[PDB]
Amino acid sequence: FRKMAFPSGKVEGCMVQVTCGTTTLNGLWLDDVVYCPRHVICTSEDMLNPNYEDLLIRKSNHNFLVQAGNVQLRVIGHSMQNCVLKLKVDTANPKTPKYKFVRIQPGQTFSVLACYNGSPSGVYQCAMRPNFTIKGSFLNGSCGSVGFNIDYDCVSFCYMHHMELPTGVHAGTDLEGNFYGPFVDRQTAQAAGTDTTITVNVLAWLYAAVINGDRWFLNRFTTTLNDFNLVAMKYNYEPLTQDHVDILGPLSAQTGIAVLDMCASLKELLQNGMNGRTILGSALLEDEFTPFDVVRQCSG
Amino acid sequence: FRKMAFPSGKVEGCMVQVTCGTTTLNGLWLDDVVYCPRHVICTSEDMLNPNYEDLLIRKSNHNFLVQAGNVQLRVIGHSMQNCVLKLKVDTANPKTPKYKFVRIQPGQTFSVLACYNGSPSGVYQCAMRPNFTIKGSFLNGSCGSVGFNIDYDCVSFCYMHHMELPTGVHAGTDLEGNFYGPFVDRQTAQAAGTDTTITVNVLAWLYAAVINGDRWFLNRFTTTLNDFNLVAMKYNYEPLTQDHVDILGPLSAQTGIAVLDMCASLKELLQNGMNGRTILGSALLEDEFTPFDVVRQC
Ligand SMILES: *[C@@H](O)[C@H](C[C@@H]1CCNC1=O)NC(=O)[C@H](CC(C)C)NC(=O)OCC(C)(C)Oc1ccc(F)cc1
Repeated sequence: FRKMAFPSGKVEGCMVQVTCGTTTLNGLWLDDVVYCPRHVICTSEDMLNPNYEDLLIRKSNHNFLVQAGNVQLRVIGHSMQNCVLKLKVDTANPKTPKYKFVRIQPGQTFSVLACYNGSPSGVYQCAMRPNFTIKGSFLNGSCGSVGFNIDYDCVSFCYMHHMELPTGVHAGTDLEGNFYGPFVDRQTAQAAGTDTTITVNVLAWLYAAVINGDRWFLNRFTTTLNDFNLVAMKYNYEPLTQDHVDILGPLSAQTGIAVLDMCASLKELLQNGMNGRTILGSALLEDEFTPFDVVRQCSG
Repeated sequence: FRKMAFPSGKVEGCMVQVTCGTTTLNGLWLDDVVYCPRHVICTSEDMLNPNYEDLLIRKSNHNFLVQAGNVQLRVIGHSMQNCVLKLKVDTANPKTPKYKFVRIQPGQTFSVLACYNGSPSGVYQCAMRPNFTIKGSFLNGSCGSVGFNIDYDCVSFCYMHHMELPTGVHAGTDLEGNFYGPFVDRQTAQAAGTDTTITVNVLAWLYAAVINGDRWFLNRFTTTLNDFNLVAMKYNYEPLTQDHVDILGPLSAQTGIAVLDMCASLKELLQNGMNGRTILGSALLEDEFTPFDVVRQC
């Protein structure tokens, strides 16, 4: 198994650059609106505790330089929605895909199109950690790069990049501008919650192992969801939700292994360790493949 | 540190579907030519010992169905170049990027756009193994998916997918239709030569781990180039050349760790192991990042 990103072309066709003064970051051009992080209006002096509302009142449409490549897009309105700026432009993007804005849950994966100056540089798969950070590869100038999933013709945008935390992990918002996690767009001291292991994804991984014939860890027992959750927390695993149980449905049906029976197998692995054994050729349990990722690869 | 693929849009706009009889795979549509694996012209009974020139002379332009989305492209000509079929169509692709065809060297990396029925499905980074296989993720119908690198505006196509081996690794050709490795496009179980580990890439990745503040594997020892290479060969690592040392200069400068010092750290890891420890998340030494890959992402 490997991290596989979605093809990025439908998102590449939406990337632009947005500049205020000397600050350039990326924006997302859909129909006649460009979405970008509101901290584009900050000077270095405003970043420690910006008054975004006061900073925005000082701005006019003609202060925003929006470019697709070297071609300027004229701004005809502006507004702030939580931590994102929305710039109305006079041209509808002809490459606008079918799209929606979604707010994902921890554990869910998405593709990131890393961009600098409106130009895409790379694409890679990210997992939203339970502490609402991602382990991106984001340099200066990457803000406004987005994360997405593609289903049929439809791009679901779920992430827009805003900042790096002291530990090197990354934080951002959904496309309505609401941060994931307890972070704020100020250049202040912020730390992530201690991270935990994404249980639903480990279970997906165990299902993948079973599909591929590697099933030594299956046992004759079961558990309740509550009993499993109380044990899992003692090993720094996330508790399962009802939604987690539901999204394991398809893999449970494909293997005939009830979700709670797999939980009992995982509980035994946590309590007894691997005893020098491997699963899918690894003594480490993987937690960045979702149930959908596993189906995406195993079955095509 | 993240494996990062090139943005795939310039290649997505070239993918089409090619069908012959009951066989469907992907093709690459550049200007007015579609490139695809020639085994699309095979049936079940053909796959075992296909005399491709014989099978092809018995085909007409009209036996080839090419679809770009919902639109059928009329084939007005065909030819074979090694293991690739070239179908001339009456329409030019306006989305054809600036491109070239290159043959890559073992140890080099590229992005794969995996496709099914002419539709892009996923993108990921691969390395050409020293034994000329690739560790891909390819399923039924993935043939004709391509691998590529992008430099500025220019797409360098280096790989077209043809087959899976019994071990689960993959084999294919350059865009001139010559296989990488000793493989043949017949429906037989084929083994590769013994694989080895790409040493210059492991060193690049260790330098990456250091840059990201991870240096538990470092040491004060050093080694000569020849003595390192003796140990490498013993562990089925590829030789490290002076060109490789030179190529690693920038990473050496940035971290202030001489290449041969990092060679001494790798030698220790080979002889002793990781003793449970991990490097950049991995229990294993990673060898599919090139020096250029590490830099580009730093
Ligand atoms: C694309 O047409 C397809 C891609 C394969 C399918 C699954 N994963 C892939 O990468 N190519 C082939 O199926 C290829 C066609 C030949 C004409 C070159 N053959 C192939 O990949 O065979 C797979 C294999 C596992 C080797 O199956 C076996 C065939 C014969 C045997 F004796 C034993 C196994």
